[PDB]
Amino acid sequence: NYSSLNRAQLTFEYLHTNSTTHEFLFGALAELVDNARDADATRIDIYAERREDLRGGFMLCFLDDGAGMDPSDAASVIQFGKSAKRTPESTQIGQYGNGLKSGSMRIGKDFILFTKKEDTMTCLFLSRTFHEEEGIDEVIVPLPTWNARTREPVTDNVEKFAIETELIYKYSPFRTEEEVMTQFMKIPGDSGTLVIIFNLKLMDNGEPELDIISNPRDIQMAEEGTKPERRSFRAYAAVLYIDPRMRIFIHGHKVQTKRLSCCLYKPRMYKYTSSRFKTRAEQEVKKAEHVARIAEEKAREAESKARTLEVRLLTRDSRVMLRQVQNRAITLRREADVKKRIKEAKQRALKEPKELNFVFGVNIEHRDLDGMFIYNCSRLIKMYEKVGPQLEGGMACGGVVGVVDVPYLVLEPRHNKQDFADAKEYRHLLRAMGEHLAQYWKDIAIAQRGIIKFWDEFGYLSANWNQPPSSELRYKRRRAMEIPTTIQCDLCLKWRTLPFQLSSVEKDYPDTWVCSMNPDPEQDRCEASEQKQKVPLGTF
Amino acid sequence: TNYSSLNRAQLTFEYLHTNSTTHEFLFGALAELVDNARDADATRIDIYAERREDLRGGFMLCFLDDGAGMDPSDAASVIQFGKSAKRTPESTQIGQYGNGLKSGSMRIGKDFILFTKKEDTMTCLFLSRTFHEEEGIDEVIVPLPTWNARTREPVTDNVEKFAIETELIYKYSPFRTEEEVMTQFMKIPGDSGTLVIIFNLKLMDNGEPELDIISNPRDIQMAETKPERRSFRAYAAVLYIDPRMRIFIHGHKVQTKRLSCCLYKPRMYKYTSSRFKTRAEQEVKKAEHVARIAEEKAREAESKARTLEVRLGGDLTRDSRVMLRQVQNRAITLRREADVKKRIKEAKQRALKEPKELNFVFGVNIEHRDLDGMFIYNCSRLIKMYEKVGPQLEGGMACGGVVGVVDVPYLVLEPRHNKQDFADAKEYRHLLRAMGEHLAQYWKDIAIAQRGIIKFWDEFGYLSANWNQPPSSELRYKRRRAMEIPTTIQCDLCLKWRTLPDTWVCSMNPDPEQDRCEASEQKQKVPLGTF
Ligand SMILES: Nc1ncnc2c1ncn2[C@@H]1O[C@H](COP(=O)(O)OP(=O)(O)NP(=O)(O)O)[C@@H](O)[C@H]1O
Ligand SMILES: Nc1ncnc2c1ncn2[C@@H]1O[C@H](COP(=O)(O)OP(=O)(O)NP(=O)(O)O)[C@@H](O)[C@H]1O
Ligand SMILES: [Mg+2]
Ligand SMILES: [Mg+2]
Ligand SMILES: [Zn+2]
Ligand SMILES: [Zn+2]
Repeated sequence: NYSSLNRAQLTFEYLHTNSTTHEFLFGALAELVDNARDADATRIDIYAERREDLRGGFMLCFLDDGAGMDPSDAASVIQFGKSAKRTPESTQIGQYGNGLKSGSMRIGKDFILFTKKEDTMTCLFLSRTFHEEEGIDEVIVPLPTWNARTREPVTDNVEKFAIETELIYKYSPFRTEEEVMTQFMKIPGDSGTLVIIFNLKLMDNGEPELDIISNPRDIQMAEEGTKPERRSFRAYAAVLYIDPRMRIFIHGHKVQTKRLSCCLYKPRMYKYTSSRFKTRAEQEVKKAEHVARIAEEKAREAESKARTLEVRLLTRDSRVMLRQVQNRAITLRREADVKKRIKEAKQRALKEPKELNFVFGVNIEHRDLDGMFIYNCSRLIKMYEKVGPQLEGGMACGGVVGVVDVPYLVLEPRHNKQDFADAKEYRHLLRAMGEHLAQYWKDIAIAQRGIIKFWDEFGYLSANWNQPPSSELRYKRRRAMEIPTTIQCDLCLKWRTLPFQLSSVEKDYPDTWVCSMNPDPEQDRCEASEQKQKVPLGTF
Repeated sequence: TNYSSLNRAQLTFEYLHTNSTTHEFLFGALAELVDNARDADATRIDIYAERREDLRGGFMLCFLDDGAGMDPSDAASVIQFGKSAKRTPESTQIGQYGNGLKSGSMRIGKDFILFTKKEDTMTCLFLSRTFHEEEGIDEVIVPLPTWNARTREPVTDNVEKFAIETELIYKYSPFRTEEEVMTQFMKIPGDSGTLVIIFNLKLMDNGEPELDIISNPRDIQMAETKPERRSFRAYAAVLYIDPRMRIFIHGHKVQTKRLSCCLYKPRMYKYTSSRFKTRAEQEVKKAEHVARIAEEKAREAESKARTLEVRLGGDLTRDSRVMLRQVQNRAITLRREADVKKRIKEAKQRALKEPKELNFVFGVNIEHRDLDGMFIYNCSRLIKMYEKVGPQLEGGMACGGVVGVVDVPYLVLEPRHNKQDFADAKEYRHLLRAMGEHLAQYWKDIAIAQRGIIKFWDEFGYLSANWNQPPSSELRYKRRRAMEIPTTIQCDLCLKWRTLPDTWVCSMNPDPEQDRCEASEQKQKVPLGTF
């Protein structure tokens, strides 16, 4: 019994410490978007709610229709490091048990979260304002739960519930039970979550870091020196995931999420055999083989004992002791059989090709927006990273975008999910990408016809590399014929391609598009199987 | 109200790993522990290996300092994540986030055990992830036993607890008996100091430790390019802009240095920072509001005291008397509170009139022309190195070889979580541009073109055509280079920095004015340039 011993504890100032991991502010917002994706949301709405009485003048709200949280899931939010996602073979992005807390506290002083699942609804309130006003150095978190149908309190301690809710009514943006219930009503389905960050951080000039006024369909950094994804959250959100499904809306307006590899001229894929991937997968199998073997030894020991003890023995004493070893044998056999299945699954996975897929294509719409985009378990970590020939002063590989998805066995992310924890191996990957890039440039052979004429044809008349291509009617169409338009159905979440349509070059597409708007007979119903847009194979 | 029934946020075992992922640069994890020794006023830190083939990686990494140490309550606050007494106004401590020892140690190894002594106590703090894994503990449980430094009796309010704590140490730590633990405490020889031992070190895929102490037995190298990114001896030498604390690796002194003293024709440019000014102005306006409120409170309480005295005038009762002193003393306390705040307001007002300037220093690295660029310190601590700025961002020889140094106060920039970057990238980028413009000016000012840039480098013995190769080692070029760089050296005894016209001490100096440890320390006279 260790109950008397000292525990490590969190103090109030740690919330700030933790938040300093995010220099890139959009990386803090990404943590909340990641959590919605991980909860299987089909949509997330990121929107502002004007509140002149709160610091920065609005609250930033993240509303998803994912799985939500029951009361124990909600309580675990404040167990720093706790993540039910951290399982071997995770394709969830979350693994460190920190993102919501590091991200929210970078963005604002306070947050309040509402979540609904099955028959309960829970509020989690993290108020640094309360802590400062009352001189609290611990981290104290109100966590009231109500019945989702009756709205009655669900609590073991009515005095605690009254203190919890009064703290919410005193310090949060919602000053009555009725105002709180209005927030729970914004989660219209059976389940979902609403995170509201408020008292937003200010710049020196007293204005918020986030500008939602300049473009009321966007969230921008309040300050072109910058790539679009570093100043426009609409741009960043579109490419945050390599395989988007979840729809994203900003201030009610759909984000045109995209697969970068489908937005490029003449995409090509190269398989890179990864010695780390294979080495590490082998070591994982060996660990699981060991674990399974030891569990089998222990089960066989207990099974032997049950056999031998039974023959040796009927008093009630001997009956109870025989059953105790018989049940122990049964328990250990079931555990040994579970470890065996884990090991066998890992053995099967080991035989899959241990390769990374590099995809390259030319960004003819914005040739200055080039370099490598490096994803980790499908989540964007690094963008616009120049490699190989791009590191020289040349036109060689100018305009080429590269994409790769790196599994957790090959690389894990830093604390802020904007870098890689193993710099040596990351640099090795960049070197390999650079070599394959050079091969790509040979394989499309622009030198054959020239580069001065290639770019001229898509409307790049200026000698200013970073100037946009011509806007005229012939050049827009010429670029449009090379990159098929793809679009996601708002109903079924399938991705579809649209045949070129000269009447469609003039416009873009509304907040809604559905499969039955498609003119291709082969993909005009939600029922038509999703066609995988496939990338020709190159060799290095 | 009373909040005792309300939920608290808590730390779980896995968070120790999460926190450690901040340190991609492994030497930055080691630097956290060096910082703590510096902050504790250590005059010496020994970073050394103790061989232990039974522990993962084959050795334990030890950090032994002669700093102030920790009393038992100081030691207990180590595991209060975020707690930092160092977080004070005009704090010149590196520590501010209440995290570094925990993030750094858990990047380097699985487990650590710390021994510390201060006055008549000595405390062990044991963070064993091996224990947590073996017994399936999901909280973070930390033995913290204290003994009397002189008698070696336990100092504990709960002997049952103390027995459990020490039994955990003897079971899981590198030291299996009380005698072995006492041996570690005895490695702190003075009245105070701290020994941090990190063990079960992380391994690479090939089963070798990340830290290579074999290739060079006087160094700690990365087992895998700027010297400071592979040699800890190199990195430690430039970790602080104003080194005093001596650093030893495996018992061998590190030649710490002030980068501005190692360069040809160093020059200083003062840069007026609007950010610095505005933030200082706001820190004052806050202090003046705080002193204002306190004054009005004191003035009301003094008024009440006076009025109650005239009203009670003529009352003999014990009651009226005791009550009159409750009010009088309350007035006295508020007055002293108001006066203290008024003093801090005044001190911030005085500091506001100091110049709000950053000092950029540039000089030419004639010994190693390819090791150039800017070194950016934050309250004396190195954050970024070899950062190219201004004309260095071109493919030219202009400003090639120039090293720049600046110390940036917390008011202007604060560090990221891992102290290897800056929290405000916009402001950092602005600083780099300003440094670039001043670098161009420095280059004009030393007039390397008056003599010819090619001939300048020839004279110091750069025979080779490729920028990367070192200059010639012939004797005439060695002396040509050395003659341009004064020799500065630190006394092993008194810690002062000296100039001259291994072990070294003040009395070895031929300068009769610096030839004794009690002679006053001379300041670097870096000449001033203008933008
Ligand atoms: N929108 C959401 N819907 C459902 N569950 C959520 C949501 N946001 C947070 N959670 C839960 O809160 C837990 C902790 O969140 P978080 O602090 O992001 O750490 P994590 O998501 O587990 N891993 P990481 O984010 O990598 O540190 C998650 O594991 C989820 O169980
Ligand atoms: N070698 C040491 N000597 C004396 N005190 C120490 C030592 N190492 C750690 N401490 C104490 O432990 C506390 C926590 O250290 P640490 O975890 O490094 O946080 P910090 O140094 O306060 N600030 P930061 O390092 O910026 O997170 C310090 O504030 C000191 O009080
Ligand atoms: Mg997460
Ligand atoms: Mg520290
Ligand atoms: Zn559809
Ligand atoms: Zn001396």
